[PDB]
Amino acid sequence: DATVYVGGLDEKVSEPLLWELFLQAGPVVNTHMPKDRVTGQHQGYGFVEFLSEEDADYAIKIMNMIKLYGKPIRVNKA
Amino acid sequence: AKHHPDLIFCRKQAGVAIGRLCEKCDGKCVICDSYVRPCTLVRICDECNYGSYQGRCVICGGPGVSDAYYCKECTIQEKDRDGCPKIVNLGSSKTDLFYERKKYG
Amino acid sequence: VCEKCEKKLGTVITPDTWKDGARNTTESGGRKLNENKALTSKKARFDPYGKNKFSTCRICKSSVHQPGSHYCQGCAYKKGICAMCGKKVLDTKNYKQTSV
Amino acid sequence: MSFKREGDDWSQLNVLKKRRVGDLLASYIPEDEALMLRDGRFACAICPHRPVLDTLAMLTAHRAGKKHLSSLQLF
Amino acid sequence: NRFTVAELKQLVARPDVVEMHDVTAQDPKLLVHLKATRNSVPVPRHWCFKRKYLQGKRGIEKPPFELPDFIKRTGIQEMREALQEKEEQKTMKSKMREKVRPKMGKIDIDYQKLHDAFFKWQTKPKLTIHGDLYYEGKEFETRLKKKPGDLSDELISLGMPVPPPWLIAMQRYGPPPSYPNLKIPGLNSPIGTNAAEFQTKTEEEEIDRTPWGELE
Amino acid sequence: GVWRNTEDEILKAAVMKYGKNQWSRIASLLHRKSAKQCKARWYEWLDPSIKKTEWSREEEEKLLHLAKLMPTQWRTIAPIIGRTAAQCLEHYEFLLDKAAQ
Ligand SMILES: [Zn+2]
Ligand SMILES: [Zn+2]
Ligand SMILES: [Zn+2]
Ligand SMILES: [Zn+2]
Ligand SMILES: [Zn+2]
Ligand SMILES: [Zn+2]
Repeated sequence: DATVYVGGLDEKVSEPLLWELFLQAGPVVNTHMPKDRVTGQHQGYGFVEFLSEEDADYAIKIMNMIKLYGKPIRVNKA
Repeated sequence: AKHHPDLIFCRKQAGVAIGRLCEKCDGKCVICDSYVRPCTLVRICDECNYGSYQGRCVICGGPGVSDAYYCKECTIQEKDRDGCPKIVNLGSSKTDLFYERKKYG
Repeated sequence: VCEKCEKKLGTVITPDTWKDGARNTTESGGRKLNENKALTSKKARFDPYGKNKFSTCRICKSSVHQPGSHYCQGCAYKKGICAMCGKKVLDTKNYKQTSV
Repeated sequence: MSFKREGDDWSQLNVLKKRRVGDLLASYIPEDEALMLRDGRFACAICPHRPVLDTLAMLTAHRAGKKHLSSLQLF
Repeated sequence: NRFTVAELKQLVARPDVVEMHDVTAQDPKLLVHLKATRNSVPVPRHWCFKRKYLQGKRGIEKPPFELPDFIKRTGIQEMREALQEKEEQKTMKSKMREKVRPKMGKIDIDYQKLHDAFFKWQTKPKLTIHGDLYYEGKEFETRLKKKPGDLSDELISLGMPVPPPWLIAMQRYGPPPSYPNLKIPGLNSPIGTNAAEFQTKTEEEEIDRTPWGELE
Repeated sequence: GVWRNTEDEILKAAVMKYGKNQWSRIASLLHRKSAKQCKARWYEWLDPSIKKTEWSREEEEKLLHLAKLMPTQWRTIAPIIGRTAAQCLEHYEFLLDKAAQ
């Protein structure tokens, strides 16, 4: 579960902000939030590697708490 | 010298003889070879001023024309306490230069 | 500079290779053993608080480059004088000094 | 030395020569292919391990070599 | 003849430091004792790497050096930039001709400004405490990782009066398993009684903060 | 004296820019090469029309026939075969060694 997939985001959101968003729940050890080079903008889906299982199990619940720019965010195991 | 890794210092127990430097070596430090800030006078061991050698250059061995000093940085690091700083072997560079000129000239 | 002002000159850190009449060799005494650089720092160098503050030429008002000089190089060359005291070191009646 | 030039500064002439060799050889290298480093050295941007070469003469001589050509056709 | 890692880890007073290769040591007990002593800095990590130190593809794209701010206050960079931008336009004829007829007073900054840059505006840079060894990726991995119960100003996005919106659900769903000892108000922390914050106020009243022996 | 790798690269690019009648301009780019050496290096070895391939059967037959015809005259022979005179020469010697066995 150490990693989660996160959908439905707005490009003003940032990886550093994202790390602080999910570390509100529990620390994101490895952050991945693609920067698309071609048009220089984000599609808004994320992958998160944690310390161990602990971060992963919480992950799905952490999704409900999240609400970026008046919108929700998908979090599921991976 | 610091530029020649194969040169070798005497390092015996230094005495009351003052080491000197030839015109070519005037104003430089015997250890680290610098031109600035002279701190202490160089003393050489008894054997190194034996006889005819009394008063030759410490660093190269030519007729000495002034006194040799250690610089300030070698004093602070106490490099001035290691022994007689007379160089006891000519090394590869000096020998090669001789044979090269002699071949040509 | 003139001959009495040469004690006010600064020295180069490395010793001169022509030893005679030098001011910075060990034998001359101007290169002294166990110098503390912090104590001799303000000697013959600019010090805005100290005694040698940034001066300008008395004639042209442009800044001199030597501590304790009252005349800039060009004005001292042209009038024939010592840059520090202003005594003349050259008789320039027959010399059309050229700044070029 | 103003009216007719006297002498020549061979060190600065050698600096100029290095610039002219650089301009000449650089005009035949497309801008993606070469990356210029902070110190003036050059890396090959084709080859996946980015070898870094000291002059543009060496970069051109590298681009002739067979390792570069094999790495080129994959890209 | 030699320890495996488990026996070594139990035999240390502190088993977090032991690595795969410490058992290969000629005296492994002393090695793990020294690795767990205070204030000693570890061996640089690239001792086992096959690639040479700092010779890595990311290091190709390093940007130029930037001057400090108190030096850019002098205007040296604009002057010398303009100067060398003229000097690439000149031919060898013109350069060798102004070397016989020079041009005075060109690039001069007044001395008082240069003195003030060094004796008034100097600022100490960011320094690093002992044991903080540089390694190759260091300046990119310097983001670090901010703990729950501590929020950033920007996380403004919530726009909520000051408790957390998520908590109204953490009490519902439970305390997260990943954190065994975490404490948040309303679940197991005072918004019992709430006298914890009063302690800090009373102590903060108690302290004198006047540094001894400073300049007047 | 002898031709390095990087010198050949400079020489090819400089001929591609300045053409084949300005060897004094091309000599200024190289170190310790004169104009005549630059020209000689180009026509001997660096010119693209020089063919550095293996010899066909036809090309060898013309070589042996023309070397019988006009002996030792390799500059006259060489454009008829379309190799460099030095190339023609060493390949002739190769075949003569081969026929000795
Ligand atoms: Zn000597
Ligand atoms: Zn020294
Ligand atoms: Zn001795
Ligand atoms: Zn003036
Ligand atoms: Zn005077
Ligand atoms: Zn390449």
